[PDB]
Amino acid sequence: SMEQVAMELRLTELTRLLRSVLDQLQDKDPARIFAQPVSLKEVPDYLDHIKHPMDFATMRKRLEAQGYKNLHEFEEDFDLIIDNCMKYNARDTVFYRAAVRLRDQGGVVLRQARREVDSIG
Ligand SMILES: CC(=O)NCc1cccc(Cl)c1
Repeated sequence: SMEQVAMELRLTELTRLLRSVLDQLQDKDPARIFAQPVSLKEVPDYLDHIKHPMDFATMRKRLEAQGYKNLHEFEEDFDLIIDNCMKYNARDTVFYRAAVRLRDQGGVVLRQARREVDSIG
Protein backbone atom coordinates (compact mmCIF):
# COMPACT_ATOMS: atom_id res chain seq x y z
CA SER A 1 0.00 0.00 0.00
CA MET A 2 0.99 3.65 -0.34
CA GLU A 3 0.42 4.08 3.40
CA GLN A 4 2.96 1.36 4.23
CA VAL A 5 5.53 2.98 1.94
CA ALA A 6 4.87 6.37 3.56
CA MET A 7 5.37 4.75 6.95
CA GLU A 8 8.63 3.19 5.84
CA LEU A 9 9.83 6.57 4.56
CA ARG A 10 9.15 8.02 8.02
CA LEU A 11 11.08 5.19 9.69
CA THR A 12 13.97 5.74 7.28
CA GLU A 13 14.05 9.43 8.12
CA LEU A 14 13.88 8.66 11.84
CA THR A 15 16.81 6.28 11.38
CA ARG A 16 18.70 9.05 9.59
CA LEU A 17 18.07 11.40 12.52
CA LEU A 18 18.91 8.77 15.15
CA ARG A 19 22.12 7.92 13.31
CA SER A 20 23.17 11.56 13.65
CA VAL A 21 22.18 11.52 17.34
CA LEU A 22 24.13 8.29 17.97
CA ASP A 23 27.25 9.75 16.36
CA GLN A 24 26.97 12.84 18.55
CA LEU A 25 26.48 10.74 21.70
CA GLN A 26 29.36 8.41 20.90
CA ASP A 27 31.59 11.48 20.40
CA LYS A 28 31.06 12.19 24.10
CA ASP A 29 32.81 8.86 24.83
CA PRO A 30 36.28 9.67 23.55
CA ALA A 31 37.78 6.89 25.70
CA ARG A 32 35.56 4.33 23.87
CA ILE A 33 34.58 2.82 27.20
CA PHE A 34 31.07 2.17 25.84
CA ALA A 35 31.98 1.30 22.25
CA GLN A 36 31.69 -2.48 22.56
CA PRO A 37 29.89 -5.02 24.74
CA VAL A 38 31.56 -5.66 28.08
CA SER A 39 33.66 -8.78 27.41
CA LEU A 40 32.28 -11.87 29.15
CA LYS A 41 35.80 -13.30 28.89
CA GLU A 42 37.36 -10.40 30.78
CA VAL A 43 34.37 -10.08 33.12
CA PRO A 44 32.99 -13.62 33.43
CA ASP A 45 30.46 -12.67 36.14
CA TYR A 46 29.07 -9.60 34.32
CA LEU A 47 25.66 -11.15 33.59
CA ASP A 48 25.21 -12.03 37.27
CA HIS A 49 25.22 -8.27 37.85
CA ILE A 50 23.72 -6.75 34.73
CA LYS A 51 20.62 -8.36 33.21
CA HIS A 52 20.39 -6.23 30.06
CA PRO A 53 23.83 -5.32 28.67
CA MET A 54 24.13 -2.52 26.13
CA ASP A 55 26.81 -0.65 24.20
CA PHE A 56 27.18 1.66 21.17
CA ALA A 57 28.06 -1.14 18.70
CA THR A 58 24.94 -3.09 19.64
CA MET A 59 22.81 0.07 19.32
CA ARG A 60 24.31 0.73 15.89
CA LYS A 61 23.42 -2.79 14.73
CA ARG A 62 19.81 -2.32 15.80
CA LEU A 63 19.78 1.18 14.30
CA GLU A 64 20.93 0.17 10.83
CA ALA A 65 18.37 -2.64 10.84
CA GLN A 66 15.80 0.14 11.41
CA GLY A 67 15.03 -1.46 14.77
CA TYR A 68 14.12 1.72 16.67
CA LYS A 69 10.46 2.62 16.02
CA ASN A 70 10.60 5.85 18.05
CA LEU A 71 13.02 8.02 20.02
CA HIS A 72 11.89 6.51 23.33
CA GLU A 73 13.17 3.04 22.32
CA PHE A 74 16.55 4.57 21.35
CA GLU A 75 16.76 6.51 24.60
CA GLU A 76 15.97 3.34 26.59
CA ASP A 77 19.08 1.67 25.16
CA PHE A 78 21.26 4.78 25.73
CA ASP A 79 20.11 4.89 29.33
CA LEU A 80 21.02 1.19 29.75
CA ILE A 81 24.60 1.91 28.74
CA ILE A 82 24.85 4.56 31.46
CA ASP A 83 22.82 2.87 34.19
CA ASN A 84 24.53 -0.53 33.82
CA CYS A 85 27.90 1.16 34.17
CA MET A 86 26.92 3.19 37.23
CA LYS A 87 25.82 0.01 39.01
CA TYR A 88 28.67 -2.34 38.07
CA ASN A 89 31.45 0.17 38.72
CA ALA A 90 32.11 2.15 41.89
CA ARG A 91 31.98 5.95 42.10
CA ASP A 92 35.77 6.24 42.30
CA THR A 93 36.39 4.66 38.90
CA VAL A 94 37.10 6.05 35.44
CA PHE A 95 34.20 3.90 34.22
CA TYR A 96 31.55 5.36 36.50
CA ARG A 97 32.85 8.86 35.89
CA ALA A 98 32.73 8.35 32.11
CA ALA A 99 29.08 7.34 32.37
CA VAL A 100 28.23 10.47 34.38
CA ARG A 101 29.93 12.68 31.81
CA LEU A 102 28.22 10.86 28.93
CA ARG A 103 24.83 11.31 30.59
CA ASP A 104 25.43 15.00 31.29
CA GLN A 105 26.75 15.89 27.84
CA GLY A 106 24.22 13.65 26.11
CA GLY A 107 21.27 15.48 27.63
CA VAL A 108 21.79 18.48 25.37
CA VAL A 109 21.83 16.28 22.26
CA LEU A 110 18.74 14.33 23.30
CA ARG A 111 16.81 17.46 24.30
CA GLN A 112 17.06 18.85 20.77
CA ALA A 113 16.51 15.44 19.19
CA ARG A 114 13.14 15.19 20.95
CA ARG A 115 12.15 18.63 19.64
CA GLU A 116 13.18 17.63 16.10
CA VAL A 117 11.33 14.31 16.11
CA ASP A 118 8.21 16.11 17.33
CA SER A 119 8.51 19.07 14.95
CA ILE A 120 9.19 17.05 11.81
CA GLY A 121 6.61 14.51 12.96
C1 LIG B 1 31.31 -0.24 30.50
C2 LIG B 1 31.84 -0.90 31.74
O1 LIG B 1 31.12 -1.09 32.71
N1 LIG B 1 33.11 -1.30 31.78
C3 LIG B 1 33.65 -1.90 32.99
C4 LIG B 1 34.88 -2.68 32.61
C5 LIG B 1 34.87 -3.58 31.55
C6 LIG B 1 36.01 -4.29 31.22
C7 LIG B 1 37.17 -4.09 31.93
C8 LIG B 1 37.18 -3.20 32.98
CL1 LIG B 1 38.63 -2.92 33.90
C9 LIG B 1 36.05 -2.49 33.33
